[PDB]
Amino acid sequence: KVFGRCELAAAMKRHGLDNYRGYSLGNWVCAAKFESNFNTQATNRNTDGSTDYGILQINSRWWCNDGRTPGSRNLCNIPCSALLSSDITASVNCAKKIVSDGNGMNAWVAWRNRCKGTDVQAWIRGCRL
Ligand SMILES: CC(=O)N[C@@H]1[C@@H](O)[C@H](O)[C@@H](CO)O[C@@H]1O
Ligand SMILES: [Cl-]
Ligand SMILES: [Cl-]
Ligand SMILES: [Cl-]
Ligand SMILES: [Cl-]
Ligand SMILES: [Cl-]
Ligand code: NA
Repeated sequence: KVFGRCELAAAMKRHGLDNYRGYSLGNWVCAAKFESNFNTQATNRNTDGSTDYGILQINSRWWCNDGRTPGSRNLCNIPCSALLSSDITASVNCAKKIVSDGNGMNAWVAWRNRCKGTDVQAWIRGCRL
């Protein structure tokens, strides 16, 4: 599924990401955009042989099971295939575990590089939330 900007903000808000650990909705929408282009079906293979899955590009080394990342963890307790769903429940519940892991939203390099210190409120400007 490819989400509209306002469509994803409402879903993220509905699932309780707005000001989750001090991070406004704009941060999560900005991150979605640069990670996945709002495409729930986004996969990217990394040099290390782990793979990033879904709207927030969650990594198989630590967070999910794809059965082909040797010596990896499954800290979110999900098949990585569950992160590609049009229902964002699984991605959001895992994101919550990741942003609490000590480094906050720095866990998403695209966020550090493209959203951090930006007017991220621009991403929810106009939407009925
Ligand atoms: C929180 C999280 O899993 N983010 C992932 C990161 O782990 C991975 O290294 C990167 C790919 O370079 O994609 C995302 O940023
Ligand atoms: Cl957009
Ligand atoms: Cl915001
Ligand atoms: Cl594995
Ligand atoms: Cl949803
Ligand atoms: Cl933080
Ligand atoms: Na894994």
